[PDB]
Amino acid sequence: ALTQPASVSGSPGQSITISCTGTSSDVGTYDLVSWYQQHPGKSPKLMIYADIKRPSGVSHRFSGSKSGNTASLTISGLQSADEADYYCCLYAGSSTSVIFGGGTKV
Amino acid sequence: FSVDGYIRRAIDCGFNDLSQLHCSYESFDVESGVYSVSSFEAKPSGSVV
Amino acid sequence: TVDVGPDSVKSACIEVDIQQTFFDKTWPRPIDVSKADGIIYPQGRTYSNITITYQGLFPYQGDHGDMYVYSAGHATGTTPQKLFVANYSQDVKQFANGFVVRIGAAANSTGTVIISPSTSATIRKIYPAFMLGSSVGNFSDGKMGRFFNHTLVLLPDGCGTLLRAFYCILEPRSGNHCPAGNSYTSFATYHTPATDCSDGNYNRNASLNSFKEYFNLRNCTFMYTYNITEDEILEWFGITQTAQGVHLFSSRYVDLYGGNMFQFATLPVYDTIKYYSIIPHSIRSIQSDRKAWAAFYVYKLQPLTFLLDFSVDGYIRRAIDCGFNDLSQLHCSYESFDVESGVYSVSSFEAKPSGSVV
Amino acid sequence: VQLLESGGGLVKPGGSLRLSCEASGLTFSNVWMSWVRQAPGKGLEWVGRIKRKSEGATTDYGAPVKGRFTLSRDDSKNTVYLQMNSLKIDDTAVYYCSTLTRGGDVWSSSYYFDYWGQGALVT
Amino acid sequence: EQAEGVECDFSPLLSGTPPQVYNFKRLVFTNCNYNLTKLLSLFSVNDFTCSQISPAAIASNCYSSLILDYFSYPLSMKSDLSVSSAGPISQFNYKQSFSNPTCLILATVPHNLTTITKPLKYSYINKCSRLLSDDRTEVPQLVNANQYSPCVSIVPSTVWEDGDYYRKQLSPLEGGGWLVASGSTVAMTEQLQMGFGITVQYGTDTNSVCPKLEFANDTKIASQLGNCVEYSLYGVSGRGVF
Amino acid sequence: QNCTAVGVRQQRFVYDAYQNLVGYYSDDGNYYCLRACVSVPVSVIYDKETKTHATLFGSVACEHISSTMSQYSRYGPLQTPVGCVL
Ligand SMILES: *[C@@H]1O[C@H](CO)[C@@H](O[C@@H]2O[C@H](CO)[C@@H](O[C@@H]3O[C@H](CO[C@H]4O[C@H](CO)[C@@H](O)[C@H](O)[C@@H]4O)[C@@H](O)[C@H](O[C@H]4O[C@H](CO)[C@@H](O)[C@H](O)[C@@H]4O[C@H]4O[C@H](CO)[C@@H](O)[C@H](O)[C@@H]4O)[C@@H]3O)[C@H](O)[C@H]2NC(C)=O)[C@H](O)[C@H]1NC(C)=O
Ligand SMILES: *[C@@H]1O[C@H](CO)[C@@H](O[C@@H]2O[C@H](CO)[C@@H](O[C@@H]3O[C@H](CO[C@H]4O[C@H](CO)[C@@H](O)[C@H](O)[C@@H]4O)[C@@H](O)[C@H](O[C@H]4O[C@H](CO)[C@@H](O)[C@H](O)[C@@H]4O)[C@@H]3O)[C@H](O)[C@H]2NC(C)=O)[C@H](O)[C@H]1NC(C)=O
Ligand SMILES: *[C@@H]1O[C@H](CO)[C@@H](O[C@@H]2O[C@H](CO)[C@@H](O[C@@H]3O[C@H](CO)[C@@H](O)[C@H](O[C@H]4O[C@H](CO)[C@@H](O)[C@H](O)[C@@H]4O)[C@@H]3O)[C@H](O)[C@H]2NC(C)=O)[C@H](O)[C@H]1NC(C)=O
Ligand SMILES: *[C@@H]1O[C@H](CO)[C@@H](O[C@@H]2O[C@H](CO)[C@@H](O[C@@H]3O[C@H](CO)[C@@H](O)[C@H](O)[C@@H]3O)[C@H](O)[C@H]2NC(C)=O)[C@H](O)[C@H]1NC(C)=O
Ligand SMILES: *[C@@H]1O[C@H](CO)[C@@H](O[C@@H]2O[C@H](CO)[C@@H](O)[C@H](O)[C@H]2NC(C)=O)[C@H](O)[C@H]1NC(C)=O
Ligand SMILES: *[C@@H]1O[C@H](CO)[C@@H](O[C@@H]2O[C@H](CO)[C@@H](O)[C@H](O)[C@H]2NC(C)=O)[C@H](O)[C@H]1NC(C)=O
Ligand SMILES: *[C@@H]1O[C@H](CO)[C@@H](O[C@@H]2O[C@H](CO)[C@@H](O)[C@H](O)[C@H]2NC(C)=O)[C@H](O)[C@H]1NC(C)=O
Ligand SMILES: *[C@@H]1O[C@H](CO)[C@@H](O[C@@H]2O[C@H](CO)[C@@H](O)[C@H](O)[C@H]2NC(C)=O)[C@H](O)[C@H]1NC(C)=O
Ligand SMILES: *[C@@H]1O[C@H](CO)[C@@H](O[C@@H]2O[C@H](CO)[C@@H](O)[C@H](O)[C@H]2NC(C)=O)[C@H](O)[C@H]1NC(C)=O
Ligand SMILES: *[C@@H]1O[C@H](CO)[C@@H](O[C@@H]2O[C@H](CO)[C@@H](O)[C@H](O)[C@H]2NC(C)=O)[C@H](O)[C@H]1NC(C)=O
Ligand SMILES: *[C@@H]1O[C@H](CO)[C@@H](O[C@@H]2O[C@H](CO)[C@@H](O)[C@H](O)[C@H]2NC(C)=O)[C@H](O)[C@H]1NC(C)=O
Ligand SMILES: *[C@@H]1O[C@H](CO)[C@@H](O)[C@H](O)[C@H]1NC(C)=O
Ligand SMILES: *[C@@H]1O[C@H](CO)[C@@H](O)[C@H](O)[C@H]1NC(C)=O
Repeated sequence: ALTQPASVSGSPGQSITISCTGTSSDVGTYDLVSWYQQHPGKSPKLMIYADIKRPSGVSHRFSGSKSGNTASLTISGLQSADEADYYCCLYAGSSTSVIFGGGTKV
Repeated sequence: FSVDGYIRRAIDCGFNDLSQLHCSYESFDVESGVYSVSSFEAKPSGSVV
Repeated sequence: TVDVGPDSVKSACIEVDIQQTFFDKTWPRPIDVSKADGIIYPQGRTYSNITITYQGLFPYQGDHGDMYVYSAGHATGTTPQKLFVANYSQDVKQFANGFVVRIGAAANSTGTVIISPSTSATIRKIYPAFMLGSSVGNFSDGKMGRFFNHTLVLLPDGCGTLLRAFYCILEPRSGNHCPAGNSYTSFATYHTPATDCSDGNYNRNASLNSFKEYFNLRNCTFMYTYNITEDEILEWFGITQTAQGVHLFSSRYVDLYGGNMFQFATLPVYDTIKYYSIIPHSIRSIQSDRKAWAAFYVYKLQPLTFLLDFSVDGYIRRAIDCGFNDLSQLHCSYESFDVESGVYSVSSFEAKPSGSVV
Repeated sequence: VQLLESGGGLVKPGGSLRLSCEASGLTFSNVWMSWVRQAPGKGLEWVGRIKRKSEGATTDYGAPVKGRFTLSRDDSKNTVYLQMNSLKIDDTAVYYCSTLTRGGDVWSSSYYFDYWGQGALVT
Repeated sequence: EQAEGVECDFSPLLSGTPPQVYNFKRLVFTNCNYNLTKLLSLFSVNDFTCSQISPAAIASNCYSSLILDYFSYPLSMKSDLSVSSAGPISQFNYKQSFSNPTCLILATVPHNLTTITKPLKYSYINKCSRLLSDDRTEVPQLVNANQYSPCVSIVPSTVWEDGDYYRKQLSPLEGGGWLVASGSTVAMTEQLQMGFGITVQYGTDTNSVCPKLEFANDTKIASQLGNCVEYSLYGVSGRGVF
Repeated sequence: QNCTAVGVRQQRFVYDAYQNLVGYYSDDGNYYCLRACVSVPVSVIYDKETKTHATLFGSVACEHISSTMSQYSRYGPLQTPVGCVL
């Protein structure tokens, strides 16, 4: 299971982060957590994967960070256009299910 | 077993006493004399319970 | 993870030459079983004043063994020059059942300096260094002798005052003349006796530091040190491996003047050793002052049966290799060093199978 | 890449519904396919995934639909199917056709979902 | 007569993430006071069997050396831990001696044992073999009683997906060719499940691996001289006169 | 060894009375005789007082006895009325 803040907010131009916590098997040992962004009425899109890097369709405002068993999504110089529901997603290989957090209102 | 691998003679080792004697010595040629052979077994009748 | 100190900070390795023709010499010193030469004492039980048979890991009688030597490096007066070693770095051999090595074989004898065709010197004892592991391949330039993952490394240090052993991953340095750099030849350890062998302050890290100049150590599991009494007494050292890890044997701590080898340490290495090599070593001495060093001889061990003579002091002085020859077997058959005259039967000679047919 | 999804609608609990989607812009036979759902007021929930034909096209399902939903695919059409053998009222959600990929290598792998379709409503 | 020392420290076992079957950890105890019950008390044991030694002796006698091999293990796969196993796990991942006295313990971990962490999933290797220099001929590569998988250096700390195939070429030292492997996963249960192998060695050294016992002053050699007594000296028992 | 066929041809293998294999019909149609590899019996002539010995190689023709036979190997030899002695 992944635990996220109910909501994260700030003014345009400010830096905010969205946490995503778990245990050693979720975050600590492997760099396998991804982040998604969903606009109302739309499908989610991939912002960051493997706790490290983003798709070329994603702006530099979005970067990953990890410490201990906590993963997070950093939005540097947030814009009003970044308002969305963000999700933390954990998934390994076989013999396991895909785990999503409850989502964060950003 | 002949030199050509074919079986030409055989002894049925359970037929009679003399037959067993030859089998006992694994040979078709044994020496004269008086030899012991397998005894005759007794056979049971209806059981008692 | 064990902290084994900082990495070397040099931008380049010390060049080491290989002129093999200077090392192509031999002074045969085969195992003489009649003197209990290379016999490892039974670990579980002692005895006294008896003759019995025993099965264990022993060298073959008559085995010449593999001789290895170390030499002085080049020098011009008081300024040392590049190193000088034999082609040992590529000499990767199977560990098998383990081995024993004779140390100080020619101590006190008169010999010569390897790098000087007509320079005489007194022969002194020097300790061998080893590298052992489970998998070996090439360096980036295709040269042989690169060990992979964790390796067991045995380095006598402090000019023969301590033995250090450790189990770490070897990470080759990329500088000039280094294992993963340009103009690579080989790697070697060394010391500079001018300052490293100071009587009032031995450089107990001289060899370790030299090693680091070629390879960095990572993910170390352990590091141990043992002290060595400094003398010129001939001694034996041995290494084997079981489910209990790696066993180190030495005659020094129990039977210094007798030669019987006893276990003195065990290392937590549960990774099967398949290959090993002899680590090169050069001494960066002054051109006007060089020494000769005793050769050391490496012998293989096998699961053999020996007849052992236990003296009244509990030490083994004589032994018979029961599979060496026919007469030898006869003494073993009677479990005695005294057999009456006559004509006795022995094991036959047999021919081993040639290429199979299918 | 476009994932075209349809087959939604309203089916009373106890009934059944099948979704399907078509992939274009990718090599169908060389990608993994999957499905997720999202009910109003809820976050994202995994439904299941299907492997490539060369891998036996095996499947894995989320616990919420274990033993109820089945995935299949057909490379002759480049389409994916999700059949809901027995619907519950709780299955009211928007479903999304998606793809699945891995990064890194065999030694150290990382899995993530790159593409998502328009989605369809099941109610 | 026994020497005093310290109690056997099983904290390492209990203070980290369980190893994989093909990459287990080995704790060797020598010159030590052990307590098997103390350790097993921490686990909800599922099974406990031994061979060439009783379940009693394994917890009460003295040994020259005691070896504990521990790793994560799906409970349901116990059928392949038999000496006469089918092979899918036994012949590649982990085998035990049949010549030394041994025991096998299968247990689960209770919620209170929070010092030992839970793995993502179970992994094991099902295939492991060598290819010859002709790149056509293959020969199986099996693991022995006290060895690690012959291709342990090839397979990663975990099998990400079933069928993951691994390959490396071999150097001339081993005869060249290629060494290859393939594994699979098993879903993790609600609670951690774990297995422990135990090997007992006798007679190779002083049997100073013992339980912890107290003593009286009437169990010394001194003042018993000339009398017939029973004895136990560093694990060496018998009867006689000193 | 190359030799004359005996027994019945269909069966590839010819066995002795002891049930040991003594002959075989090869894929090439030829028949070969087969015997166990023979060993060389040895005895040791040992004289205690002079601490010496000699090796007597059973009943070998002394053709197969090379020098350097003083070891199992894991003056030369001469043939006598007994066997070959080194
Ligand atoms: C290079 O050269 C060095 C010397 O320069 C040489 O080392 C020396 O080796 C000799 C042996 O060849 C050592 O001398 C003695 O060796 C015996 C070993 O046992 C043998 O001799 C006894 C004698 O009865 C036999 O019974 C036995 O079976 C063996 O044959 C040692 O036991 C001797 O120890 C003495 O000194 C100890 C010091 O604490 C005493 O504790 C011990 O009781 C002995 O003392 C007795 O002898 C003394 C002799 O002077 C005497 O003074 C005492 O009062 C007392 O009687 C002794 O070691 C010689 O010591 C070695 N040198 C050193 C510094 O140890 C190297 O071997 C040689 N290297 C090569 C490769 O050739
Ligand atoms: C015992 O020791 C051996 C070595 O002696 C270890 O195995 C070696 O592990 C190293 C890595 O730790 C291997 O080196 C290289 O690893 C790369 C892994 O992928 C990362 O880097 C790439 C780079 O672009 C990224 O894209 C990727 O996402 C990862 O970040 C490989 O990609 C390298 O492959 C290179 O060579 C092959 C050869 O054909 C080419 O095809 C590739 O394109 C590339 O050039 C490379 O593998 C090293 O090769 C391993 N060696 C062996 C023999 O396996 C063992 O793991 C160690 N034992 C244990 C248990 O750890
Ligand atoms: C010659 O080489 C030896 C190699 O062993 C080297 O000694 C080592 O130095 C390193 C540091 O470079 C030591 O590693 C650590 O150093 C810090 C320094 O403050 C210590 O605090 C560390 O202590 C740990 O281990 C202790 C063990 O009981 C713990 O109690 C403590 O809490 C820490 O965990 C640690 O020492 C390394 O330990 C030493 N090695 C030894 C055996 O001491 C030596 O200095 C080199 N000599 C020269 C002249 O360079
Ligand atoms: C062998 O030793 C090396 C070197 O110590 C180990 O690599 C190191 O592993 C640690 C993880 O414990 C890495 O930690 C780093 O922490 C910072 C802190 O914020 C983080 O930002 C980094 O991303 C990373 O997590 C460390 O970087 C890493 N060092 C290198 C050079 O990669 C290695 O793991 C050891 N191997 C074993 C088996 O112990
Ligand atoms: C070591 O054993 C030998 C015998 O193998 C002992 O020598 C014998 O001692 C007895 C004592 O009466 C004599 O009768 C024998 O004749 C001796 N044999 C020989 C060959 O001399 C020897 O004394 C023992 N040594 C010790 C220290 O016990
Ligand atoms: C180091 O060089 C020596 C000398 O060329 C090599 O040893 C020779 O190996 C050949 C191989 O058949 C033997 O026939 C020679 O008799 C050997 N000579 C000596 C003096 O041993 C040695 O193998 C080389 N080592 C390495 C690692 O290349
Ligand atoms: C690793 O080094 C070995 C030699 O130490 C290479 O094997 C030799 O390759 C040359 C190429 O012409 C052959 O002539 C030799 O006979 C080979 N030696 C042996 C023992 O086979 C090996 O190919 C090197 N491996 C790599 C990957 O470079
Ligand atoms: C080897 O002997 C040296 C003797 O100098 C030991 O080092 C000394 O250890 C004592 C403590 O017992 C310290 O007070 C000294 O200062 C140490 N000497 C130096 C130069 O530091 C060394 O520990 C011994 N090593 C082993 C493995 O026994
Ligand atoms: C070996 O471990 C067992 C279990 O921890 C010990 O038995 C316990 O000893 C304490 C001592 O106060 C008692 O209070 C417990 O009731 C005992 N438990 C059981 C189940 O009997 C045992 O004493 C340990 N052995 C030694 C020598 O200390
Ligand atoms: C193997 O044995 C057979 C049987 O003796 C040999 O075949 C005979 O060869 C001679 C040579 O002149 C012919 O005259 C015979 O007629 C052959 N016999 C048959 C049945 O054909 C055969 O040549 C032997 N093979 C070898 C290699 O010696
Ligand atoms: C030992 O030497 C004697 C020397 O006479 C050999 O006897 C001679 O052997 C030759 C062999 O043809 C005969 O022709 C002589 O007539 C023999 N001489 C006598 C006097 O008998 C004898 O054979 C040699 N022994 C061996 C085993 O070779
Ligand atoms: C459970 O763990 C706690 C430590 O957090 C410990 O104090 C407690 O005694 C443990 N309970 C049992 C039954 O072991
Ligand atoms: C053994 O004797 C010593 C002598 O002081 C005493 O202190 C100790 O308690 C005695 N032990 C027992 C078990 O009586």
